[PDB]
Amino acid sequence: VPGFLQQSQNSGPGQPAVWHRLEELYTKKLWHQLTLQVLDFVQDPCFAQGDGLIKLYENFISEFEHRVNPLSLVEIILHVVRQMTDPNVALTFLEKTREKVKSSDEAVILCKTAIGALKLNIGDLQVTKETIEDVEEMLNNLPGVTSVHSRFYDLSSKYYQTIGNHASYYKDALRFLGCVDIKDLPVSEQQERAFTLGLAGLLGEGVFNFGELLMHPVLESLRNTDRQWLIDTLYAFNSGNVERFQTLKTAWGQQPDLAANEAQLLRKIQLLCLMEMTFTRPANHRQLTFEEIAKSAKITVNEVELLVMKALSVGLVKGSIDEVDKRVHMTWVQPRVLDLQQIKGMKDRLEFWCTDVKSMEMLVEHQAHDILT
Amino acid sequence: LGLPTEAYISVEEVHDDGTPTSKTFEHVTSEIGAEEAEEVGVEHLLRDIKDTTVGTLSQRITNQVHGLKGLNSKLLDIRSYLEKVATGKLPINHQIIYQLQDVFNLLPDVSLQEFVKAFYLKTNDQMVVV
Amino acid sequence: KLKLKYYNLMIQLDQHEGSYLSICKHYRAIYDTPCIQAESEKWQQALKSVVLYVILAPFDNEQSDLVHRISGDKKLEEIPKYKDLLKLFTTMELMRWSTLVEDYGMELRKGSLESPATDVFGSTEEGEKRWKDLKNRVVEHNIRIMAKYYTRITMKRMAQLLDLSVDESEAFLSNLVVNKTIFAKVDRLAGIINFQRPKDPNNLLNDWSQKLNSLMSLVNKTTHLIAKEEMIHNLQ
Repeated sequence: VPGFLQQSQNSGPGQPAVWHRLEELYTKKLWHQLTLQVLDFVQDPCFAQGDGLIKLYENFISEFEHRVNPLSLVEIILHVVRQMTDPNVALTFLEKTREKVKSSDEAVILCKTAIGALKLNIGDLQVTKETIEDVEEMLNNLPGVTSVHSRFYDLSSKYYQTIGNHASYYKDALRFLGCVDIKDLPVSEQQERAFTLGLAGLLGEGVFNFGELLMHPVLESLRNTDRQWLIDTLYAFNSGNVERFQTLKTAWGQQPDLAANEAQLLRKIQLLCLMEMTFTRPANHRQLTFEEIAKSAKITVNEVELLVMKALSVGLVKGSIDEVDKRVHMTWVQPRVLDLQQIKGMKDRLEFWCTDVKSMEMLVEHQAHDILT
Repeated sequence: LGLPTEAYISVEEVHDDGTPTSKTFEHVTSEIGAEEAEEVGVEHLLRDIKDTTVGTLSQRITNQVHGLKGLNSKLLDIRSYLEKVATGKLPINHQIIYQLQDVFNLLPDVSLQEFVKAFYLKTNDQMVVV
Repeated sequence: KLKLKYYNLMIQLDQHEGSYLSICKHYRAIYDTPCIQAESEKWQQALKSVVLYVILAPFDNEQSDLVHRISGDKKLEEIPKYKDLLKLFTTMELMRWSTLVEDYGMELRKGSLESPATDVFGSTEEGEKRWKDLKNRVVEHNIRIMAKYYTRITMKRMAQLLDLSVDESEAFLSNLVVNKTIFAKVDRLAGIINFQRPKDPNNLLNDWSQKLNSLMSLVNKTTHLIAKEEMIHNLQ
C-alpha cells in the first residue's frame, strides 16, 4: 500500500517537494490537511494519470476512515472523468460511490448532480427528467449549503438545451442568478450568458414584458457590458410598445431564433400597450377609442377585437369593449415597474389624504366635542 | 399604533430571484377575542368608558382613530419608503418596490365619468333614509 | 365485459334523435372499453369521437368541467384537430369561420379514423343539423364574450364580425334571447344595439357594495404593503 503511493509520488518537477509533506501527512494519520492538499493536486491540471492511479488509495482511505464527505469525492471524480473520456464506466463508479457512502448530510443531491453533469453524453431525454426532478426534491431540506444549487442549474440548463420551453429558462436562470452570491468569474462569459438569457426570456410567450426583472441590479452590470441595442429594445418591451425601430433593431442584432418568435413579440407588445395607455394618463377616464388602439398598434380595426380581448385572456385587464363607437373601456390595470420622483409625488398624494381626513374629521368631532363631556 | 403584538408564521417562500431557500416570516393578522370566563374577567375589569354606546359616540370615535391612525401609519410607512431608498441600500429596492408602488398607482382615482354617476346615485341613496 | 359493450348499442338510441346532452357522460362510458384494449383503430377513433361531440351539446356549466376532465391526457393532443378544437374553446377571441370549415372539412378526407365523420357527417340530415348547430355554437361563442363586453355595439359591425347577414344576426339573437342566457337590446333601424349590463338594484349592490369592495383593498393597502416591504427588506 505505501509503495503504491510512492511510485506515483513524482508527477514531474517540483511535485515531490510538496509530496514529501503529503506523504508525511498520512504518517501522522491526518486525512484532512491531506484532503485539502490532495484536492489541490487534483484541482491542479495534470495529464492526468496521477489521480487515476491514486484514486484507489483515496478509495482505500475512504474504506477504513468511513467518514470523509462525498463532496470531495465528487470534486475528484469530476476531474478524473475528463481524463477517462468514457462516461459509462464513470457512471458505474460514481453510482458505486453513491451507494457506498452515507452521512448525515444528504449525499443524494451531490451524487445526482454529478450524474447529471456526466449525463450530457448519454445524450439526453431518457432518464434525465427523472433524476433532475429528484435534485430539487431532495434539496428542499435543508438548502443551507448553497453550493449544490448551482449544479442543479447546470443539469437544468442542459435539460433546457433541447428547447425546451424558453419561458422556463428564465426561471431556471433566475435560480442561478440568485444562487451564486459573488460572481467571481470573468464577465466575458456572463455577457453572452445574460445575452442568450435575455433572448430566451424575451421570446417566451408566458412572459410578455416583465420589464421589472430586466432592471435587476445583479444583471444590470452584465447588461452594461452588452451592446445597448438589447437594453434599448428591452426598454421597448418594458414600455414601448411601438417603437417599430427598436423591435426591428433586435432583428439587426440577433439574427437566429427571432424569426420564429417575431410575430409573438409583436402580439406581446400589442397587448402590452393596453395597460400603459390607461396607466400613463391620470384618468380614469378609463374609456378609450378605436382610433387610439388602431393608430398605436397600427393594426386593422377588425383585429383590435382579438388584440384587446386576448389581453383580457392574459389577465392584465378585465375591461370591456364598447363596439358602437368602437370604444374600449378599460378596467383596473396590470402594475409594471413605474423612481424616487414617484415616491415623492406618492407622498404628495398621501399627505393630501392626510390633511384631508385630519381637517374634515377634526371638524366633525369639533362640533360634538362639547356635548360629549 | 393599534392592536398590539404581532404574528409571524414559519414558512419557506424562497424568492422570485431563485436564491437558495431562505425563511422570511410572513405576517399573520392577529385579532383579540375570548369565550366565556375570559370575557367575565375583563368586562368587569374595564370600569372605564361608557358601553358601547351604540350609534352615537362609537362610530365617530372610530372615524377619528381608524382615520387618523391610518394617516400617520402610511405617513411613517411612506417615510420609511423614502428613508430606505435614501439610507440602507442595498437592496432596497428591489424587489416589491416597483410592483407595490405601482399598485399604489393603480387607482388615482377620479372622474369623469361613471364616478359622477355614483355621486348623484349616492344622493339618491340618502333620499330614502333621510 | 359484454355489458360495457351494450353501451355501444345504447349510444345509437341516445344519439338517434333529440339528445346531444345524453352522449356527454355515456361516450365516456364507452371510452372505458378501449382502456382494457389492446386495440388501435377503435381506440384512436374513440379518442376523436369522444372529443368531437363538444359542439353537439348546447352550452352548459357541465360542459366546461366535462371537457376539462378529458383535457390534459397525453394520448389526446396527438391530433391537430384537437389543437384547433382546443384553440377555439380556450381564450375564445375570433377565428374566421371559413378556417373552421377548412379544419372541419378535411376531417372527411382525414383518417385513419372515419368514425367521427360517420357519426357527424355520415347522415345527410344529421350532418346538416350539426352544420346549423355548429353555426349556432360558434355564433353563441361570439355572443358570450361580446355580450359580457357590452355596454353597446352596432348592427353593421355585428354583421361583418359574425360573417352573416343582418337578418341572420337578428335570427341568432332571437333564439339566443328566448334562451334567456343573455338579456339583449336590439334595434336595427337606429343601428345602435346593446347587450347586458346589470340591471341590479343598482343603487345599493352595484355602486355601494362594489366600490367599497375595492375599499377593502384600500384599507388593506398599508396592511399588505408593509408586509411585502419587510419581506424584501429582511432577506437581503
